[PDB]
Amino acid sequence: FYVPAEPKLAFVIRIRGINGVSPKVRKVLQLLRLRQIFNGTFVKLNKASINMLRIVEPYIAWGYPNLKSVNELIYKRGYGKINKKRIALTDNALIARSLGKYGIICMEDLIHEIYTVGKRFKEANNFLWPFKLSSPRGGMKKKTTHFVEGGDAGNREDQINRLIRRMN
Amino acid sequence: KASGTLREYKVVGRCLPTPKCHTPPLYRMRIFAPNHVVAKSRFWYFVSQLKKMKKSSGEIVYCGQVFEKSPLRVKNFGIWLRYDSRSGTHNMYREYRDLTTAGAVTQCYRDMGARHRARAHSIQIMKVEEIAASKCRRPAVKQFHDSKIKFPLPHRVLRRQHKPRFTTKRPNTFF
Amino acid sequence: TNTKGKRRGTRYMFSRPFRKHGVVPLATYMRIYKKGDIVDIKGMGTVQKGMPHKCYHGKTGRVYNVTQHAVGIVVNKQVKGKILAKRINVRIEHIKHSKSRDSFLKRVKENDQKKKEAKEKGTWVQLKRQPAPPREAHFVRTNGKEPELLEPIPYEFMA
RNA sequence: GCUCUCGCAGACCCGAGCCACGCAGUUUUAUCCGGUAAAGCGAAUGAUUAGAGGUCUUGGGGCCGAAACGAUCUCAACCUAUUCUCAAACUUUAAAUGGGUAAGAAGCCCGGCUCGCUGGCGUGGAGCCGGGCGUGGAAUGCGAGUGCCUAGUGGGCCACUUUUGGUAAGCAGAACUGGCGCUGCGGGAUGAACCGAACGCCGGGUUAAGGCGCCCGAUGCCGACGCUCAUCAGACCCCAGAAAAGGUGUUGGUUGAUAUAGACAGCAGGACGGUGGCCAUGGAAGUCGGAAUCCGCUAAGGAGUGUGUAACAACUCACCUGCCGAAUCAACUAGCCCUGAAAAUGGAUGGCGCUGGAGCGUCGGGCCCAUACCCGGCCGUCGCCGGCAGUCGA
RNA sequence: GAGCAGAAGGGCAAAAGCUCGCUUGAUCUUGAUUUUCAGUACGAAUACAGACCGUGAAAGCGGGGCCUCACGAUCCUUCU
RNA sequence: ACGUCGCUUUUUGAUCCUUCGAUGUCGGCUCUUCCUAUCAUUGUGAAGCAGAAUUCACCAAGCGUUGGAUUGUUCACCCA
RNA sequence: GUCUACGGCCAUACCACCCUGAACGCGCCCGAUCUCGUCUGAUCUCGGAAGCUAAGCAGGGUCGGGCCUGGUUAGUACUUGGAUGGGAGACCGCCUGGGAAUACCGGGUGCUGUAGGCUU
Ligand SMILES: [Mg+2]
Ligand SMILES: [Mg+2]
Ligand SMILES: [Mg+2]
Ligand SMILES: [Mg+2]
Ligand SMILES: [Mg+2]
Ligand SMILES: [Mg+2]
Ligand SMILES: [Mg+2]
Ligand SMILES: [Mg+2]
Ligand SMILES: [Mg+2]
Ligand SMILES: [Mg+2]
Ligand SMILES: [Mg+2]
Ligand SMILES: [Mg+2]
Ligand SMILES: [Mg+2]
Ligand SMILES: [Mg+2]
Ligand SMILES: [Mg+2]
Ligand SMILES: [Mg+2]
Ligand SMILES: [Mg+2]
Ligand SMILES: [Mg+2]
Ligand SMILES: [Mg+2]
Ligand SMILES: [Mg+2]
Ligand SMILES: [Mg+2]
Ligand SMILES: [Mg+2]
Ligand SMILES: [Mg+2]
Repeated sequence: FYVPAEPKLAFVIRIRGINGVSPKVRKVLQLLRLRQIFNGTFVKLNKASINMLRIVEPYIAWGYPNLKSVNELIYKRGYGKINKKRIALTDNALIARSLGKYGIICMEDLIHEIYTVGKRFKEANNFLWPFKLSSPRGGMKKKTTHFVEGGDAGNREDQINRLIRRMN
Repeated sequence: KASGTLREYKVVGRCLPTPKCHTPPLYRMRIFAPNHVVAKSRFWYFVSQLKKMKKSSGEIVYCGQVFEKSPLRVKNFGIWLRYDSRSGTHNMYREYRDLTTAGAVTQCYRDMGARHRARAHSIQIMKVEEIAASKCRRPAVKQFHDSKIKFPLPHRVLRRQHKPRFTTKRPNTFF
Repeated sequence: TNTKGKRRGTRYMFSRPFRKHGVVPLATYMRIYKKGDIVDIKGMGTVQKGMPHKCYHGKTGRVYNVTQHAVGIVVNKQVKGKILAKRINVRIEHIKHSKSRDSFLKRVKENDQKKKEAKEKGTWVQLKRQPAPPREAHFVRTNGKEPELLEPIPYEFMA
């Protein structure tokens, strides 16, 4: 048997709203930069981040994005945090001004640094403003239960791509 | 666990290698699940009960859908299961006729829900075997072991009741 | 309602462990406490003089004063919506050196030596700790042995 | 308000190992803390059941021993090894969740100087003065620090879970988080708190929770599989009514038993002898009872299953046999349905109604719409302590 | 499984219990700190420092009671 | 019997949610309606139902359920 | 290989019974003049050196008790967080993570610091 490497990158979408959230879940969601429903972000997966995802499991749907998902998220909904502002990535100069010192000078560099986690994932990812996805077209199964029991919360391994196709 | 149409998954897992036993045994299970995510979850559920394994202390080295070997051959399936009722736990043997093992297990889940109000989290499939007609025991299955089987379709119900919704002619049932 | 007694609720907190009563071992009196080191306030109950209050049992602080038999400890206490640093005099029977600071000092010394050695040897080495990464890709041999089939057992009423 | 931090950038255009003072209702990695849950009582402290084995005893005593209970039989206590059952104010062991601390430049490593403290000692400790080390020594996110003046409030209530008193309470009292109060909106017919989601004025798209016979937007799908008939059916969190116990209604399941050496059920024959067995008695004969429970002939028969007599008699069973020709019997179990199930104005799955479902359980595909999400317009607030004195057609 | 004055809990064995011997640290002072806490007071307590002492061969130990309770502002009075 | 499961709100408690810028607080009399957990009457089933009488149960609230002494009485008790 | 003096951890070191102990040592042992204490030279204090390893002590033993450490019990009990899960309730199942304790069955039975001896 060939056991593939455990995935190093996750895409996390907040699926529940902001009403009646316990303080620890609230803090972890703020640390994940998911302060709104249907906000998505990339998370570099390790022990520290996974144990944070377990806390907010009822509130998020997350998984392992593929190359097409990363491409479409960056290209259609990619915005940069430039001078504390949400600026659309309409020119490579916007990426090169902020992340050029890390070798990232184009959308291709950004996509590479996200898909392969690389050395400057923290900088590139925090440069990315959190994605503001739409409501899922076609609906959700049940947002109040886990994915493995017929719902939407928690870790769906590679079905997060099916979710992404409908959410953007 | 919810449903859909179930598929069979061969899931092989093991404990993580430790400086006590470098090569731990590999365990294989047949899991009937809507998708491989649910299949992995149910595999961990079962091996935690059987062995002293966990998702954190172990890894899944394989998870692949098992295609039916003879999806064009009618056969009889016997299913041994255990389920939680409202007042106890029982073992059941049930029999179904199908072309696919996963289809028969889906039949079993629908039937347990219909007759015993048992949900999929209560049901726990533990054996599925293709049995012979001479080895079948349930009369509902056994009545189809007839080489010259023959029956009409007596009372055909009109199903296009709204195409047309209004009409002069009253429908016919005998065909 | 509740009394304000200084030892209310310490029935097990200040009691001795099982079969660990009697004379206090003398290495506890032989430990050396300097200013600036980190100590955990245990609070053993064999010695009643210099005993810490129950809110400091299980808390860790920094030594700022040394006397003949006690030390002064700056230990954080949370009072409603503020944390404030109390100074408490505790006899040395009720404290011990915190090993987290020992481990950190060991790691700092290791890092400094490794950096000095690495500049001389030429190549670069990693000094920061990292969280447990995702597991690598590997192969699992079967060794010509088929994996054992596992089947859930039937229910039987034990007793 | 103030004190700072990151930058601000190129006339247009065009980045040119390393990345802000610091902070955190979060995790990780180390390191401590605890005595709850659980567990335990052949471990201590308390509580408690039953047998067993013992050699001593102010145990009763125990039969023929008064005499040396010649003897050694029984019941106690006691001891030993076990055994059943427990603890908010018990405990060896002992979680989960949790609390503290650390994860560097105020650090690390070199030399030196001061001391009235300490002192075998150039000792110890502390302080001070120079010097050198940047791979900035986990993850993630965020700009921080600090002062003055200060209103209102100081009746709270509710929900998940933990939890005390009480039979309980829409009762009284705590813990934790969220909410209502202060809050509209979609859904729950209706509703302070439930579920979804929080709100500037709009257009388009899409959802949540919930639904899609008609009221009433949406299943007018040739939706899938079963279950269920109610002469009080059932019909969706909170939630707005039910239990034990029953059913030869039906549906699944478990376990056992009989049967082509003839089951089961029916109709049809036999159902004896010792013996009216013994003791009870007014009479108890197989049948009010107390023990026994055997034997022979047999295909088989109880010294009797029930009715019956004052007692007999007379029927009947279990037991065998004939006919009949192939599967059958029993005990459980749990789904729906029924019984249990009685209140006062006439009335409530919201109503109409619904039974090849508009009911129940398991599932599919479509579809409906919130002030939520996405795109766009417009208003305002906040931020960039953003740009413009270059009106510099030269 | 005793005792340590008392309620209970903790603690304690050439102890903190018992018996002796010598004693008056149950004394004179300034501050800091802990507990309740508003980080106010009182009470109680801890660690020191300066005196003067007690005891012991000494190391030391002692400024009340093994620890957790045993108590009291302004004004007035009284004494030193 | 020992036990155990319910229902009711014609008892009495428990609570304090509404009402203290007031909902007129006992009983009787008068009058209407409703409930059934049926006393009688209609139709039935069971008996330790021979008949007569009585008892238990079912469908069932259509119709009826009275005159008085004592007492403010509701209750109670007696006469008929 | 051991012991003595002083110890650190404070039973893997304790307890019961049995066996062995060479050499130093440690003891038991001999005595009360002095020192010092007693009802008692028993203990304590002092002065010794005839005898002895009988005792302490050391080492070993025991299908030994205990203690220590594993397995099992057991992914059981319990438990963080979730659901418009089930059930009249009592309670129960599942998802997401963590995860015990007996009984029962194994292994072990002091490590060591400083100073000083003995052991061909
Ligand atoms: Mg909510
Ligand atoms: Mg659509
Ligand atoms: Mg919720
Ligand atoms: Mg004292
Ligand atoms: Mg407690
Ligand atoms: Mg308990
Ligand atoms: Mg006990
Ligand atoms: Mg309350
Ligand atoms: Mg108010
Ligand atoms: Mg508010
Ligand atoms: Mg609101
Ligand atoms: Mg509404
Ligand atoms: Mg309603
Ligand atoms: Mg709209
Ligand atoms: Mg509707
Ligand atoms: Mg319509
Ligand atoms: Mg009913
Ligand atoms: Mg002094
Ligand atoms: Mg009025
Ligand atoms: Mg009125
Ligand atoms: Mg009636
Ligand atoms: Mg042993
Ligand atoms: Mg669990």
